[PDB]
Amino acid sequence: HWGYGKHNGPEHWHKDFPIADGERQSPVDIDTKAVDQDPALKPLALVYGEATSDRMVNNGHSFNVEYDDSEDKAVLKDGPLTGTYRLVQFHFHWGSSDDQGSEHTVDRKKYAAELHLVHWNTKYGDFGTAAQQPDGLAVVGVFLKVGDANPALQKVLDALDSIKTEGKSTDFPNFDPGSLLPNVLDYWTYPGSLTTPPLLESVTWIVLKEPISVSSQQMLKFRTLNFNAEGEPELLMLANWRPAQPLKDRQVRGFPK
Ligand SMILES: [Zn+2]
Repeated sequence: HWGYGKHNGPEHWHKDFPIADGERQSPVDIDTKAVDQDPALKPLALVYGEATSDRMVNNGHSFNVEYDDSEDKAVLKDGPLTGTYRLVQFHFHWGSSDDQGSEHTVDRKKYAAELHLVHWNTKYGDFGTAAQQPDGLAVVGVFLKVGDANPALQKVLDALDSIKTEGKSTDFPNFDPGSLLPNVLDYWTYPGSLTTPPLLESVTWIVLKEPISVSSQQMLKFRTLNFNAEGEPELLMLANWRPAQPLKDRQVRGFPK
């Protein structure tokens, strides 16, 4: 089973998921001086006022905050997109020290962590159907820059002791995903993939230019999670980031430039 260890990690995923070596894989490094403007791009609309969080779950690879996506309660529109994309869950990637852990990088700079807000196009009826299509998924990436402690983030981290091990979940109502956004929604966008197997090439990436904050102490809490289930030897979730992949024949575009 794939993971982030020496034998089963990113370098090896290509063996069981050869699309790892595909034409539109994520993440990438964003070489900012190679970014194009495009007047067709719009401001991002993150319509999250009605969001209804459900629960938090350790899936053996990260933890997800899942949302009720049965109707348009927390949706993503505009930016580079056409149509409505519903928020299904968010999750994070991090590393084993503060100097690394983001999946996307900006002129080779790694941040301590990265938030992924995963959305699917209503045209496809549900997440699994949408994940098979080039315009099916849209993921908003937000960097966590080590600095000040973040109170909104701490509400998530306060629940982590309840989901230490794979398979555990905890109820998690009333969490406003907009509370994990920077004040400015400037972004980069490119066509890419999910960053975990099966690495499907169905994602319009929207990476926000401005990070949100996290403290060094807060980063410790991520790394208390376990990849293993309860009763198995403790495999700490010290790092769960895929490194930057080659951009190949794609163009990153930026809004407002
Ligand atoms: Zn992710």
